[PDB]
Amino acid sequence: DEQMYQRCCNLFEKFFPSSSYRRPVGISSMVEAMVSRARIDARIDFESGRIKKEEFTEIMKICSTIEELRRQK
Amino acid sequence: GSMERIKELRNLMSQSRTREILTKTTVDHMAIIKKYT
Repeated sequence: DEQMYQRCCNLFEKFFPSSSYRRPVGISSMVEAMVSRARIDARIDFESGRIKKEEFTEIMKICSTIEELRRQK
Repeated sequence: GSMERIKELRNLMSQSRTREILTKTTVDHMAIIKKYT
């Protein structure tokens, strides 16, 4: 059950795969680094037309929800 | 794809053990942990 941590690692890679060159800021927590990449990616994908408005909106709202859960307790 | 990943983050952030990790482990620390797996 060092799997609490293997699961976060696994998820983290989905934001920063070994073969990205946009590397996360070192002094950042895993959570803010991921959200922050999720935002920059939602903007890019929405420009390129990879995702639509509804899809863009939801991702953005999940991100503000995540930020609240960091900025408390 | 983008949707699956942010929904799993929201989930992991929903449970106190994984929340704590994801908040208090910095990117720099992941490398310190990896070296002692």
